[PDB]
Amino acid sequence: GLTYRIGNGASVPISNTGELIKGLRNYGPYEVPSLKYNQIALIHNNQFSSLINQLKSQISSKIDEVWHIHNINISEFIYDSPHFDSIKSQVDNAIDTGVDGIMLVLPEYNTPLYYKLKSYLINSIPSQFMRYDILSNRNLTFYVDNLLVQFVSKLGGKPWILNVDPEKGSDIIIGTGATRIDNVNLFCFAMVFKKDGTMLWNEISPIVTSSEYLTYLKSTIKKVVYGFKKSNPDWDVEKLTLHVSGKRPKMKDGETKILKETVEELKKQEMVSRDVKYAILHLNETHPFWVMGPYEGTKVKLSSKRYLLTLLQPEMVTPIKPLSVEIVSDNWTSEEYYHNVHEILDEIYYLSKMNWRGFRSRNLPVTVNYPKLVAGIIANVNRYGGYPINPEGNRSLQTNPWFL
Amino acid sequence: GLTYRIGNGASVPISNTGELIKGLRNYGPYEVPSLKYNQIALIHNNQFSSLINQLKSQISSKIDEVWHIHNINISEFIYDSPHFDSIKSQVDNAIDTGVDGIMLVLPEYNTPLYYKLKSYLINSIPSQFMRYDILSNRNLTFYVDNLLVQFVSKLGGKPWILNVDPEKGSDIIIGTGATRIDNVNLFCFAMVFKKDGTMLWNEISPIVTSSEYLTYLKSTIKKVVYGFKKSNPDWDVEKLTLHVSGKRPKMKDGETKILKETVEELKKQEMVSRDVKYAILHLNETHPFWVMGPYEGTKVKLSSKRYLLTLLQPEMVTPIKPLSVEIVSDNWTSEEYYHNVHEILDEIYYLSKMNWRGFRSRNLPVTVNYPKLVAGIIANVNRYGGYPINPEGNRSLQTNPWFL
DNA sequence: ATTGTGGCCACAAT
DNA sequence: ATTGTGGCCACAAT
DNA sequence: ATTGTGGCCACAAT
DNA sequence: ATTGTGGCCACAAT
Ligand SMILES: [Cl-]
Ligand SMILES: [Cl-]
Ligand SMILES: [K+]
Ligand SMILES: [K+]
Ligand SMILES: [K+]
Ligand SMILES: [K+]
Ligand SMILES: [K+]
Ligand SMILES: [K+]
Ligand SMILES: [Mg+2]
Ligand SMILES: [Mg+2]
Ligand SMILES: [Mg+2]
Ligand SMILES: [Mg+2]
Ligand SMILES: [Mg+2]
Ligand SMILES: [Mg+2]
Repeated sequence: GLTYRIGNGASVPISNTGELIKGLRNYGPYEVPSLKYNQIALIHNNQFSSLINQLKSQISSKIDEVWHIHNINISEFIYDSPHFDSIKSQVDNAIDTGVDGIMLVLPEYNTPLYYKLKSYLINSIPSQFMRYDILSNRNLTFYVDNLLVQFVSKLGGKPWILNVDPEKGSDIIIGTGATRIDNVNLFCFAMVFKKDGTMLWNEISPIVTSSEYLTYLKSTIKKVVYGFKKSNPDWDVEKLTLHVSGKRPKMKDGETKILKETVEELKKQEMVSRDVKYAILHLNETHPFWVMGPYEGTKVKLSSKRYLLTLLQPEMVTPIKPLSVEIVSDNWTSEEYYHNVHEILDEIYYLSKMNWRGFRSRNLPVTVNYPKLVAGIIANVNRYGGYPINPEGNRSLQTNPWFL
Repeated sequence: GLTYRIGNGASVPISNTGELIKGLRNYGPYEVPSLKYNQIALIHNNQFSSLINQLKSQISSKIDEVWHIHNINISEFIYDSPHFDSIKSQVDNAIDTGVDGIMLVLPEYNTPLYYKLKSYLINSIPSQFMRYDILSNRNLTFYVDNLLVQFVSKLGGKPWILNVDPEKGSDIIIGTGATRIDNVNLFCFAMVFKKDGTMLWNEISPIVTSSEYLTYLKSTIKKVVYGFKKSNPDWDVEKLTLHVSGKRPKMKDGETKILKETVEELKKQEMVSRDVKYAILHLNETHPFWVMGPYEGTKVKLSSKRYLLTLLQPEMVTPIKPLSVEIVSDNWTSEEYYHNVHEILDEIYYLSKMNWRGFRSRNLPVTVNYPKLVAGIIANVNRYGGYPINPEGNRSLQTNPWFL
């Protein structure tokens, strides 16, 4: 069935990390990132460490041979103390020398230091953190293998995409919703994807109170569609799907009404086709269950509007991590309705196979999973007082997966 | 997998009515009923009717050739008016001539007449009603075929039993619970089954108010176990299962406590083994759902105590009629627990294939289905003021399936 | 912060 | 007394 | 009351 | 305007 497309027109089966890695070695990734400096900084507090040298050697050989990113050099910067100012001084030194990305090794668990540095780096340059105490207790081959999937993605590469039928499913899918920081505060998100799983544009609102949810939900979605349309001016959106998720205020009927108005306003503004066909879906992870005795791709109808996708967890007991899918609004005709239901459910299943955090599928649609990654950063940068992250006006933050 | 055992040691596959009927013709039913008079009365208001003659001819040939009940004669009794007294006069005339059962043809839908006559007959002799206006608009072959399954069962025959492994599952299963007549009144039931699906003994309480539920639940169960033990004095019950069902008062923790006490008291009275292993299960029909794309026998674990059986309903859309199964109490050890879970769930699935109302399986466990049939009669005999039905003291009502 | 899952066991909840 | 949760830790993944 | 399921369509609910 | 329910009726089952 489903396969991943990598470089040189090649495709590999899903659910098979060994063949995916061998495929990258033979054919390269779907897109090799183009870089300005062809230079990466490795920033650490372990000068002359054997492990650092082994780590550097695996990184340099896999970037060249697996990712096909040629002529890269790694420069080292040593910080003298595990504190914000000392590390930041080396980050700034690396940026001053001219680098495309920073790999930053921290000595231990340190939530405030990590989120202060991470928010600074996300606002500056693609970056990848590492924990020396963890790295020193891992199979280094598996560690670096998965590390590079997400670092190459942060550099703007595309490791692999979904091989999907171009005539089925949505022109774009917008993952949208809000995530709660606490009982009162939240932020809205809206992330535009192609049906092949690649993210085109992402927007998040400022942190606001629950009372401001519906205003900022509409404005955040409008902003992401504007950004998508400016960066993809020749994209005609004739089939549009919203995936709504996140722990957010319980205003279901009011929320659906606002989301419908938003699509209608975007139609009037000619940001999507005047004849766009669209559906607004709620995607909810529900309680896991176990088949005690082929649910890969299975679709369950609970009512005309309510469905369940039996996603496998990533005693002949088969673990299922089901996904609730509710159609809360659509402009489909009765004659096309069930055809479209099948297509949107298949689409959600294909999107569940897209994950650039590592080689192994998360078995969770990227339209739900990537906002969760974003929420983890925004919440903790707020909690530990780092540098605010707002992608507006910042093309790198609007188009690259800095949340991986 | 599962098969039905019929006469002469033969067995036929489940889910295949054509082979079940051919099997009865070749080998007979599992048990042919022994009768006193070898005489059935056909009571109707259509003397010299061609249809009545066709009906009589099919009945007489199928009783002999399909059911292997030999030397039966059918006598006719004509009532002159479709009213209780006129029909009852012919019922009494038939009983006076000496008959094993009565087949009674009514002209049309008539709920008060039907339940007054039915309650009289259930208190007198095995009986089978028919509607002339329906019979005159049916394939007579299919009509009589299924008619005789339940009439032979009412005469004490055993059409077929489940072929189950004698070393797996319960020694007896007690279907118990209560059914509401209305918001205030209810009656309790308790029905003892073998694991092959055959009913050994059944008891129902008088109609009482909800305030008296737990008292009569305990007494009704005790009464059915006493009756079972007197009629099966050599039965050792070392493995016991309760299937609790019915719309009844929401007293879940109080009900479970009473059911546990009841088993313990029966242990102390040596009505079951002192070392009996038992479980008390709640069986609930839940909302149907449809697989849009092998659930025959599939078991789903929701928690250590909560399960779902995906029973098939009796667009490649597969209809499921799931059955919730909750273990509310058991004395199993941790080492035997999941082995026993599998056995009780398989058992419930096998019991879902037992139905003597007709040839086609109801796909609902007989421990739930037969109490529902009983509830329909008791409620309506109360509502339309027929003759109360209380099986206590009446061996025919305690041991035969008069509710089919 | 490469990421995960799963066993253990103290403890909370009832 | 029984059931469920959470926090460390071991270790798997190709 | 052999029993079922499924289509239709009026109507209730919102 | 849309969604779901219920009551007749056609008809299937081997
Ligand atoms: Cl349906
Ligand atoms: Cl489990
Ligand atoms: K370049
Ligand atoms: K440089
Ligand atoms: K759902
Ligand atoms: K006899
Ligand atoms: K006689
Ligand atoms: K259950
Ligand atoms: Mg608002
Ligand atoms: Mg369709
Ligand atoms: Mg990451
Ligand atoms: Mg009581
Ligand atoms: Mg076991
Ligand atoms: Mg009947």
